[PDB]
Amino acid sequence: NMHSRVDQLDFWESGEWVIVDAVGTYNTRKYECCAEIYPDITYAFVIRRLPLFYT
Amino acid sequence: TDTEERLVEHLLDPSRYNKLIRPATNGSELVTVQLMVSLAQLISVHEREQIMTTNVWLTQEWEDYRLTWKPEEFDNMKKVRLPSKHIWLPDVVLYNNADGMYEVSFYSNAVVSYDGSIFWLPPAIYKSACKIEVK
Amino acid sequence: TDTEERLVEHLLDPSRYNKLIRPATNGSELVTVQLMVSLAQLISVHEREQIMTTNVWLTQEWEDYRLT
Amino acid sequence: AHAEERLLKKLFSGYNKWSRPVANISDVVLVRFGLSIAQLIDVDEKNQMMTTNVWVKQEWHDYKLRWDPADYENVTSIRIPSELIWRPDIVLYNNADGDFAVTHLTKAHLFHDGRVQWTPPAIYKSSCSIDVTFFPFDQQNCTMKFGSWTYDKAKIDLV
Ligand SMILES: *[C@@H]1O[C@H](CO)[C@@H](O)[C@H](O)[C@H]1NC(C)=O
Ligand SMILES: *[C@@H]1O[C@H](CO)[C@@H](O)[C@H](O)[C@H]1NC(C)=O
Ligand SMILES: CC(=O)OCC[N+](C)(C)C
Ligand SMILES: [Ca+2]
Repeated sequence: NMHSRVDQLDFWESGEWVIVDAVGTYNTRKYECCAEIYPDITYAFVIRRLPLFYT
Repeated sequence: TDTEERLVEHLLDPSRYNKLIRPATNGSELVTVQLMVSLAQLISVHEREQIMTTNVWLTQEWEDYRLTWKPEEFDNMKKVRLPSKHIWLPDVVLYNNADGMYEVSFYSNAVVSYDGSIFWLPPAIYKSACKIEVK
Repeated sequence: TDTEERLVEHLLDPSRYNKLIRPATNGSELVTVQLMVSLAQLISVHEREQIMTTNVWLTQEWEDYRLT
Repeated sequence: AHAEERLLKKLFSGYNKWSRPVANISDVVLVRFGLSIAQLIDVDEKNQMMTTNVWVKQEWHDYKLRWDPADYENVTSIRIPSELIWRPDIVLYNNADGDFAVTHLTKAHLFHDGRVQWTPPAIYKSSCSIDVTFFPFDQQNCTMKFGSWTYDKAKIDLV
């Protein structure tokens, strides 16, 4: 993991959603296909909707 | 002509011209790229998707000392057209594009002068994200 | 197999087989190509846009004397 | 087949596709441009675009691609990939949501006197101002602007 938090320096505010949290988690698991352990990084984007429009 | 093809082969000869190398004379020297956007048309502004589609001509000019020649040795030719895919290009792109297309849409020829000046004017249909104000 | 690889290399050897040239023989002759469309499924017929989508197998048979 | 192989070996022995095909610099490559419409796919009034399916009929003279058919078993004309020869870079100026230049690149017919005929298909989504004053009885006037993109009049001229 270069950095736990996902970089947002050049983010372009969509105007509909706001990123509450975005952290990549390093997971390792095995698949029934193959006999080796495969590592991965999963980024969980927690986005909160702005309700004014749909309200 | 024979002279023109001889010149073109001489300029783009891969043994003496590598398009992956910046045409920088000195280590601290940097290439200056002039830019100018010619708005040929404003195709549309989608407020729902917050995208503006424009048809622009992106004039780009810079100096490539490796593409110089003496006109007197080449039948007094002052400028030749070289394909833009076979010369070093400053990869200028629309950074805030809203559809994942960064480059230009045609990649036309580049008009090269005998002193190394490149003049490239490719067209492009750009889709840039916009902040639409609805108040 | 070694023999099959040798045959494939021999047939497509670019020094003797140019795919850009019609296999015309006996002079200014034409190559006869046999077509046969096998309809595998009629995926859809859109009436609004007037387009039919089909899944077909387009059989094509001709004679290339250079691949003998 | 051997005659055409020999002809192809000869023609592209020293051909340079990046150079304008004029024996003399002062000459003009005369390109005989012309369209043949296949179907008017759609006229998007809301978006002010016109989709068409046309064949672009370009014809020009190349002085390097010449031969005498007597030597090559009377081979007056051959079909060669269009990517191996110099072609005019005609583009659709008033493009909108499409491609500026032809992208299909069919095979170009080449004759024994240097002539070349290239007729590739293309779907052009040009822009055209729509007048809906008398809708649905309206009559539209949508235009396509074709021209060379980098060779000025002194170098390439459209006929
Ligand atoms: C090219 O054309 C110019 C103008 O007609 C003429 O003066 C010149 O001699 C020509 N050169 C050749 C090589 O034909
Ligand atoms: C169609 O438009 C062209 C260019 O805008 C114009 O020259 C021509 O007269 C128009 N035709 C009609 C019938 O209005
Ligand atoms: C030199 C060059 O690329 O010119 C492009 C613009 N145009 C089509 C108006 C001449
Ligand atoms: Ca319509």
